[PDB]
Amino acid sequence: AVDTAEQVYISSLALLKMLKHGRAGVPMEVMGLMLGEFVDDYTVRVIDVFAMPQSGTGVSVEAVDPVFQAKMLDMLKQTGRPEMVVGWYHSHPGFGCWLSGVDINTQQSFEALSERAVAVVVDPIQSVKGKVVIDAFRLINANMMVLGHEPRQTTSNLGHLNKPSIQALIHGLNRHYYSITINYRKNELEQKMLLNLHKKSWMEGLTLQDYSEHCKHNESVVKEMLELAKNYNKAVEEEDKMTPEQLAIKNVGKQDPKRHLEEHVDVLMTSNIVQCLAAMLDTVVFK
Amino acid sequence: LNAKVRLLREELQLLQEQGSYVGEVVRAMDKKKVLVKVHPEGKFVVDVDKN
Amino acid sequence: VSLLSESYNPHVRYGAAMALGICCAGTGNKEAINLLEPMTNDPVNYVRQGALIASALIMIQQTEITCPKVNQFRQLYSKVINDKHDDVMAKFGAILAQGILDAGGHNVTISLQSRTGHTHMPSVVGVLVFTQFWFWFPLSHFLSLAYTPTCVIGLNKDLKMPKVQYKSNCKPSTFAYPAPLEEPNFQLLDNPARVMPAQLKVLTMPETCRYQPFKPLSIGGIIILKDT
Repeated sequence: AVDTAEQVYISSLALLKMLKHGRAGVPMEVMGLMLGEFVDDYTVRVIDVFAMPQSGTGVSVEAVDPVFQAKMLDMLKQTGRPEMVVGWYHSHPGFGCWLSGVDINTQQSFEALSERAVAVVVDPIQSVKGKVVIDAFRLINANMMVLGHEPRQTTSNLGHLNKPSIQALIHGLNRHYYSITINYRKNELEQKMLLNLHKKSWMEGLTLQDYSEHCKHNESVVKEMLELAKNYNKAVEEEDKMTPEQLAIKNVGKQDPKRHLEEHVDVLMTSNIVQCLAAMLDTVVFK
Repeated sequence: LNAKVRLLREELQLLQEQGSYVGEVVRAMDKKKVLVKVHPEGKFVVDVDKN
Repeated sequence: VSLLSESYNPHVRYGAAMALGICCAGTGNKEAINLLEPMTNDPVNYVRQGALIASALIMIQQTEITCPKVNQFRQLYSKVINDKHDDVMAKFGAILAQGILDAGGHNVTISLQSRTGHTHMPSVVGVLVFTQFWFWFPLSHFLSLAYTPTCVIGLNKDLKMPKVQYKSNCKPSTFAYPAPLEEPNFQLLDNPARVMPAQLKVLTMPETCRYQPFKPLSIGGIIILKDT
């Protein structure tokens, strides 16, 4: 009879499949059912996710014949892990990452089966390379406002570690439901696998590109560096006596010396010393 | 460097706020009122700020 | 730690504030409090709570003499706790600050040290488990093991209760009580009386009674009296 300091675990494959299926149906809302378990009364783990055939309108997306869902959850018992359907997710492209009027409609139906039912909202438009926008919502009773929804016996899910947004606070947020804090659990088998999918084998490490293209590239960079330094001379020698507070206001046009020099220093040095070092490695390793 | 990265995070926060309509002043009036005109629409008798 | 309190991430700012609050705790310090003045002015709420807690942990039992910022911060606690529009996680620090400030009727000061610089163990364990109220409320309820009563007492024939009254000739405001809202040179401090380690070194044994304290009194503890 208490909603404690809850937490949701999501696996790596679940998030990757989540974002791929959200992007694959970019202009409308795609659907999905989550696979997981209730590890304890405190936290809920999602270990897998899967998608179904749908039928989408301009503003709505419905399911199809659910013999797919029953037979799929029957067949997934046979290979490996026989979990349950702990929640459902959809997508909200370009929207406020919030539960809408009809989104909250089926949340009652999903909550009527099991109490610990979690909705997940992902968005592939506002998500960028370094951070995917994600949220998990739990429907609260709209009949009980006078009491407390979660006692907050500690300070985990609060202004701690996350802040409520503005657009979520418009369409609902702490009204009619609430949010829960997501953390990612990583097992060692996938932990020491995920950090190595960018490298190459030894032919990439020991390979001189070519010397003709390297000479022509250095010739081109030095050739443009000539005119760039010639512009830099006039840029330094003018330096009109009037405080950069406006010299940064006459710089906002097409003017470019003092700024492209050190970039050319970097691309010259980090492409020459690497090639010379690799040439030495190739000429005395093999012998 | 720490001021720069904190300014970048607060800039990501503050960039969600609204803009500001430019205009030209026709003439000042009494009791700290000016007559401005926006570009597509007509004129407005607006007030001034303390600063 | 001063620049570390200005990091991009507010968890490190909370940690820097709490490190200031548990390191120079029990000794009112000018510069540590000076670093905590702008700490309670920032959009992040839990670092405001930690700043209030760490500031209340370092102004214990010091009444407006060694550090003159006590009254302003004591008004600040009531200002935050009486405000109708603030973060509830922030006012956690405001309600707990009044508890840790006037702890035990202004009779117990938390101190990780002891009589001679030997490390005192229940205080250190209590502060380390006090750092876990971010994860459980009763787990960091442990603070009574971090509280030691700072008094000088001692009884002659095991339980023979004596009468020693003298206090040094310093003005009666450094050692004064907070005198809640609800010029003699010397003062009187009866046989149970509090003494804090800010002017612990100034007091003298009375020269009117025949009993003498044996041990050269510079300690908050237990004495014997030889009634000559």
